[PDB]
Amino acid sequence: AYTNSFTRGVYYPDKVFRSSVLHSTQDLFLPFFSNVTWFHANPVLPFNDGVYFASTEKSNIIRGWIFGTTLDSKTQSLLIVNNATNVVIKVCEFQFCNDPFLGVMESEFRVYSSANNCTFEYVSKNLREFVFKNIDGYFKIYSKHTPINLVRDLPQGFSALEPLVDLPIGINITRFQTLLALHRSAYYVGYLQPRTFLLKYNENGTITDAVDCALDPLS
Amino acid sequence: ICGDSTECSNLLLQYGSFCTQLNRALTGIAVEQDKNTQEVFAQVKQIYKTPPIKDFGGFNFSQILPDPSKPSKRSFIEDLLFNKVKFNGLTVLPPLLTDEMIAQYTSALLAGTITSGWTFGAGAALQIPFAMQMAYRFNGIGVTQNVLYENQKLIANQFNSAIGKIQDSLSSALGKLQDVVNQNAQALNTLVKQLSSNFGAISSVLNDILSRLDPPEAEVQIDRLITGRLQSLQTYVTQQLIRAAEIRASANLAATKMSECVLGQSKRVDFCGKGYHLMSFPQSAPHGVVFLHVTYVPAQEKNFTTAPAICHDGKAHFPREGVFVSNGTHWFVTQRNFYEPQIITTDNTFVSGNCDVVIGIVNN
Amino acid sequence: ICGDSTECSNLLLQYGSFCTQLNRALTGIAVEQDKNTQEVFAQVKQIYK
Amino acid sequence: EAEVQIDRLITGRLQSLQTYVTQQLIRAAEIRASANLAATKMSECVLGQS
Amino acid sequence: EAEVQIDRLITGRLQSLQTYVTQQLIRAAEIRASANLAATKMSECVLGQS
Amino acid sequence: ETKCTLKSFTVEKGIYQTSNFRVQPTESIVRFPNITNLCPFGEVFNATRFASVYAWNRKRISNCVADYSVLYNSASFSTFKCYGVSPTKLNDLCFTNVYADSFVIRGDEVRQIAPGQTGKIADYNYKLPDDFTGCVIAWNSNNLDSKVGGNYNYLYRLPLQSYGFQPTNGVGYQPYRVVVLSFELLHAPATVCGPKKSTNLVKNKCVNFNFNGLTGTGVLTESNKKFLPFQQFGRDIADTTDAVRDPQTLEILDITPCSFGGVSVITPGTNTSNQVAVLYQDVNCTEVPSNVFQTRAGCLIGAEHVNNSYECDIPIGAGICASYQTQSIIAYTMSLGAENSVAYSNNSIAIPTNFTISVTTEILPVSMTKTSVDCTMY
Ligand SMILES: *[C@@H]1O[C@H](CO)[C@@H](O[C@@H]2O[C@H](CO)[C@@H](O)[C@H](O)[C@H]2NC(C)=O)[C@H](O)[C@H]1NC(C)=O
Ligand SMILES: *[C@@H]1O[C@H](CO)[C@@H](O[C@@H]2O[C@H](CO)[C@@H](O)[C@H](O)[C@H]2NC(C)=O)[C@H](O)[C@H]1NC(C)=O
Ligand SMILES: *[C@@H]1O[C@H](CO)[C@@H](O[C@@H]2O[C@H](CO)[C@@H](O)[C@H](O)[C@H]2NC(C)=O)[C@H](O)[C@H]1NC(C)=O
Ligand SMILES: *[C@@H]1O[C@H](CO)[C@@H](O[C@@H]2O[C@H](CO)[C@@H](O)[C@H](O)[C@H]2NC(C)=O)[C@H](O)[C@H]1NC(C)=O
Ligand SMILES: *[C@@H]1O[C@H](CO)[C@@H](O[C@@H]2O[C@H](CO)[C@@H](O)[C@H](O)[C@H]2NC(C)=O)[C@H](O)[C@H]1NC(C)=O
Ligand SMILES: *[C@@H]1O[C@H](CO)[C@@H](O[C@@H]2O[C@H](CO)[C@@H](O)[C@H](O)[C@H]2NC(C)=O)[C@H](O)[C@H]1NC(C)=O
Ligand SMILES: *[C@@H]1O[C@H](CO)[C@@H](O)[C@H](O)[C@H]1NC(C)=O
Ligand SMILES: *[C@@H]1O[C@H](CO)[C@@H](O)[C@H](O)[C@H]1NC(C)=O
Ligand SMILES: *[C@@H]1O[C@H](CO)[C@@H](O)[C@H](O)[C@H]1NC(C)=O
Ligand SMILES: *[C@@H]1O[C@H](CO)[C@@H](O)[C@H](O)[C@H]1NC(C)=O
Ligand SMILES: *[C@@H]1O[C@H](CO)[C@@H](O)[C@H](O)[C@H]1NC(C)=O
Ligand SMILES: *[C@@H]1O[C@H](CO)[C@@H](O)[C@H](O)[C@H]1NC(C)=O
Ligand SMILES: *[C@@H]1O[C@H](CO)[C@@H](O)[C@H](O)[C@H]1NC(C)=O
Ligand SMILES: *[C@@H]1O[C@H](CO)[C@@H](O)[C@H](O)[C@H]1NC(C)=O
Ligand SMILES: *[C@@H]1O[C@H](CO)[C@@H](O)[C@H](O)[C@H]1NC(C)=O
Repeated sequence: AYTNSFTRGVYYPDKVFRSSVLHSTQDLFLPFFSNVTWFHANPVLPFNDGVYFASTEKSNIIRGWIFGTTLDSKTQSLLIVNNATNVVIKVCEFQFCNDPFLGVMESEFRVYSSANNCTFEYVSKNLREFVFKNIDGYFKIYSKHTPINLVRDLPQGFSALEPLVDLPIGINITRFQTLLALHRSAYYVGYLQPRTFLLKYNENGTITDAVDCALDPLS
Repeated sequence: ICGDSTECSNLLLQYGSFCTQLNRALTGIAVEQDKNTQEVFAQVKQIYKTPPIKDFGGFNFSQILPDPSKPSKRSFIEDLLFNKVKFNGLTVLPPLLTDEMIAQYTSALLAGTITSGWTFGAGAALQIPFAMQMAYRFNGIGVTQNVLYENQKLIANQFNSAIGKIQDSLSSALGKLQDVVNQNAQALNTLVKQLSSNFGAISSVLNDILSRLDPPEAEVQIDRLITGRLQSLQTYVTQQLIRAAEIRASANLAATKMSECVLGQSKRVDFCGKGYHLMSFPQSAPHGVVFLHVTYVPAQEKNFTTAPAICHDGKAHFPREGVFVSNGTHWFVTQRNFYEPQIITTDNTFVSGNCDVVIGIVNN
Repeated sequence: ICGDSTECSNLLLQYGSFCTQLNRALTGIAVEQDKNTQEVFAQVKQIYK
Repeated sequence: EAEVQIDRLITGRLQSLQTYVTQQLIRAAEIRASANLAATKMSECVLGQS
Repeated sequence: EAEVQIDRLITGRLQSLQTYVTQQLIRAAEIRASANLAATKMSECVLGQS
Repeated sequence: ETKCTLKSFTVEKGIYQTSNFRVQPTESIVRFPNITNLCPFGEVFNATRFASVYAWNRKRISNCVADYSVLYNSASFSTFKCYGVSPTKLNDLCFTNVYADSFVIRGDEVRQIAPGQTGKIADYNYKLPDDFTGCVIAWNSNNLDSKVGGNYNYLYRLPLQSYGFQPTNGVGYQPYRVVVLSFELLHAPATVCGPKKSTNLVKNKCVNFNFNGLTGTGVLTESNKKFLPFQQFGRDIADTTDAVRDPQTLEILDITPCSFGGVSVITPGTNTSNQVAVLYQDVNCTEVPSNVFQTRAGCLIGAEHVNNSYECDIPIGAGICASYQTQSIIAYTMSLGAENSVAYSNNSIAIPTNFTISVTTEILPVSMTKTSVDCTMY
């Protein structure tokens, strides 16, 4: 299936406070009214320039992503996981199952079978959006958690995404996947292009509205 | 250009006297803005006041006369007009005349004209009753005085009802005043938004070329900024000269209209309204002036048949100040702008010649 | 200025709003030329014959 | 090496365009004062007797 | 190396001259309005009664 | 100062813009993150085995206390060039991330490690961008890397050739070790930087401040902005820094612009008197450094305020004028004219019984001086 975003995937281009100021930016955005894939419950996707990624549930079936160029050994990759404990970022050379996942006893993690040469570690319904990008050896992640009053369909509205993480890795990326918690006892993928937007800033400094300046003559 | 930094300020000395010229230009255009207002509004010697008991023959000037319970003692219509329309090295100087002073000037002009006609613009003000002044103005457009005195209440009702519509149409149009405000703000913003361009340098901040850069090389990156900022300031100063030369001509026209439509009755066509000029009233606005033009417009025409002259006793008669007309069977004289027929006599005609050289003579 | 080339456009982008001002200046002139003609000639309500 | 020369070309070509636009602004204000005189003549010499 | 120093003098003096000429053009247009007004006063105040 | 501005010894009555008042800033605080770990360069500048030239290394120095002085003055370096920033000001700046690249080349190939060069090294082994920011350091290492019989373990891409280094090689063929420091500034909140000393913090005084890199001047004041965990400071339209966040306590502070305006001198003319009054334009009259008088146009010093009203003489502004009358100087709200009620009634008329003949003058410029300039001879 395919679906239509309406006004989705707007993130704060950077720090620096700001108030009521229709500020104009050039960056990598998800164009308004786009053609976003639909997935149910998954396969190896491309990256090619950033990614929008939403998801909907009350349980937690979406348990992180895996990135990289080959998703195996012989080249390095990232791995972002969340068991019922908390997030586990990790950067080694792995050996990934071609269909990697984790179970739910509640024993799991048939994800990889190798953790060699680790160069970075870290340990510690609902709509959960994420924007992933990778520039100059930094892997930036923006995110937002809005509550839907549906269960698993893409809604309409405006909600800007706030920066979360910054990782000075150096890693090359060309592909990525997803991770799901099986049954033993809905998600979308947009892509980002270089656009020019007009963001409206509130008096507290939040982005409340935007204009995509390449949609139509009025814009 | 420099923003309080001695490194940039010493390099700037090498450019001579460009920045004394720019200030001279801006001072020369800030003095003429007060000269512009002085010549439109200070067209009186005395400050005239209107009488407490106001009986002007049925005419009602209450929406244009000053109101004490209002802000700055403005008139009711001067309020609708005033309701409709911190940086680096940039300041705004206040005008010499406040808004209170200019509203005082317009109320003195307006009390002079309601009360003395056009006499105060030629000498001492001499009072005259308002309907007799209205009759003089009707004479000035070629209507007789009995036409005013026999239609006084109707003419006064039409005037009151037409002043009542200005108030609606405005309360519910000042684009020429809004545009000069907008242009000046759009230029001042473009001037400040240029303080954040590189013009081909490593940054836009002098504390970033000065911090991360020796004192012998920075001289190449600071000059890049100096040249750009000088260019931008001088462009700002040229476009202000060109915009002030246009505001000056508008104020020169306003000063002529105040003389010729407010302190007089004009005969020039379409200079003080559309119609036949009777009188004009000034009102102050934020950076300008509104004229309310009162004119006479003829209405409800009929056709008759005409002749140039009348033949009688072998002589040709011409009207002294009218036209010969015929209602189908009889011949009268009217005045040319208002139908009021009279019997043709030897008191309203004159004779010259015999009646075989004019073409179109009729017998009567 | 540039004219086709692309090495020129990125360098000229460094000068700010110099080109936006010039286009505004020329557009105002062109809008004034029609008002000149409207003020001289369209001085009549009806088209008389 | 080329950016240095292209900046000189840009500077000259921008100066030429500013000269052009400033003179068009000064020349249009002269045409406006003439059209204003024409409007007054059309009002006062064609629509009336002066 | 004479050339690199001569070019800065050329650049500065050209800009000086251009500023002078633009401000003369703006001032001549103000003198022309005055002379047109004086011509109109000569016709209407000396050769007639206004 | 007025006589100097006009270039004359006699000034006539008027009002003249003479300069630009300006408050001075006291102190010069310096906020900086805590002090811990001065960075152990003695691993990249003190390695036992460097890295090839075709696969250089890449260490990402991070949050630390970097002391580029121990580098700059070590006198053991044969080449220390800094490009984005002269060397002595390194221990006074802060960036987001420093990268250090390491490798080994010949002796006369150190001139291709620079922005905008060509040659077998800069073409395809290691290329430096054209707006480089860091510094390049290089020192001879003949005794460590060159071994009798030829050290064939140091290759380069030309597909790969090997320097055969030998201890009896003329200079310019002996191995040099190179380290390229590249300071980058993404868009984070802060990072490593020279460890000055830092100091306390004041509030409500023109001051000269440095907030981990942000250098400025002004009055600092407690804020009430609703900054975000990612929003440290908030600039202002037209792009000027207006707010900061204090690194140590993490509170938002506004940055106002020290009181500054213009200064005008009011004189009756040197042919009348040498007294003078002074207008500080739109400055509150309590922060200027007798007669101090507050106007809608600024603070006036040296004129007394009277209650009379005269015709305007020297225009101050907002309805206020000055004159040399009341012997001294004074201010007042100019008068528009004498008042006059007209004896209006509905059957009264005034008719003149005499006349005067008046003659008045009117002066008009017709022409100006015709001048030409030869553009070439000028
Ligand atoms: C002149 O016209 C005004 C109307 O603008 C008259 O004043 C108002 O008249 C209405 C009707 O009686 C009252 O409700 C208002 O209170 C009046 N005052 C206002 C609106 O300020 C005024 O009476 C007229 N003058 C004469 C002499 O009739
Ligand atoms: C003056 O008389 C003329 C002559 O009839 C009137 O003009 C004609 O009016 C009729 C009806 O409106 C039209 O159909 C004709 O085309 C008009 N023109 C002619 C006949 O040439 C006119 O209405 C009269 N004017 C007044 C004020 O009564
Ligand atoms: C033209 O006007 C005259 C008015 O003088 C009309 O003639 C008079 O009309 C009244 C009323 O009809 C009569 O009492 C008079 O006897 C008439 N004659 C005179 C000498 O007054 C005449 O009817 C009008 N003609 C038209 C076509 O309207
Ligand atoms: C106007 O009146 C004169 C004099 O009453 C008329 O002149 C006469 O016209 C008739 C007919 O053409 C002649 O027979 C007479 O000899 C004329 N007498 C004189 C003294 O000229 C004249 O015709 C009248 N005009 C009209 C149009 O009827
Ligand atoms: C840097 O040092 C300062 C003190 O010099 C530390 O400030 C302390 O912060 C704790 C909060 O956990 C307070 O309970 C202490 O009272 C503070 N001390 C003083 C003297 O104010 C600061 O925490 C240090 N930096 C870091 C990152 O820990
Ligand atoms: C690498 O380590 C050596 C040894 O610790 C440092 O060499 C010292 O340099 C200083 C200043 O030149 C001398 O006073 C010492 O005598 C040297 N050490 C010894 C053991 O003699 C060297 O400075 C380090 N390199 C860097 C870049 O820090
Ligand atoms: C998205 O693209 C596919 C490509 O074939 C197309 O079939 C589909 O209709 C598109 N969806 C929308 C909403 O345009
Ligand atoms: C969650 O997964 C991480 C991945 O290595 C692991 O380190 C951690 O121990 C797991 N949680 C528990 C409770 O074992
Ligand atoms: C990465 O792992 C492989 C196999 O474990 C090993 O041969 C290689 O040396 C490792 N990389 C580094 C830089 O040591
Ligand atoms: C990423 O892959 C490209 C393939 O074209 C390669 O040239 C590049 O060096 C890789 N990135 C890094 C940091 O090596
Ligand atoms: C945030 O914005 C709202 C509306 O714009 C305002 O009422 C509020 O005071 C602001 N600050 C908060 C909620 O802290
Ligand atoms: C007017 O024209 C008519 C034609 O219908 C003619 O008979 C008559 O003589 C003319 N009269 C005048 C005064 O021109
Ligand atoms: C200027 O000085 C001369 C001689 O000292 C004097 O005649 C003249 O009145 C003075 N002017 C004024 C305005 O005081
Ligand atoms: C100057 O500051 C004082 C102290 O706050 C204040 O009372 C006064 O009103 C200020 N000046 C003006 C013109 O408001
Ligand atoms: C001016 O008059 C006011 C009247 O309110 C009075 O309060 C004030 O003291 C007077 N000023 C002087 C200097 O006498």
